[PDB]
Amino acid sequence: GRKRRQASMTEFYH
Repeated sequence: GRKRRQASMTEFYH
Protein backbone atom coordinates (compact mmCIF):
# COMPACT_ATOMS: atom_id res chain seq x y z
CA GLY A 1 0.00 0.00 0.00
CA ARG A 2 1.00 3.64 -0.48
CA LYS A 3 -0.46 4.70 2.86
CA ARG A 4 0.46 2.86 6.04
CA ARG A 5 0.71 3.87 9.67
CA GLN A 6 -1.12 1.26 11.69
CA ALA A 7 -1.22 -2.44 10.87
CA SER A 8 -4.62 -2.87 12.54
CA MET A 9 -5.06 -3.34 16.27
CA THR A 10 -6.05 -6.87 15.34
CA GLU A 11 -2.41 -7.82 14.92
CA PHE A 12 -2.03 -7.40 18.68
CA TYR A 13 -4.66 -10.07 19.18
CA HIS A 14 -2.34 -12.63 17.57
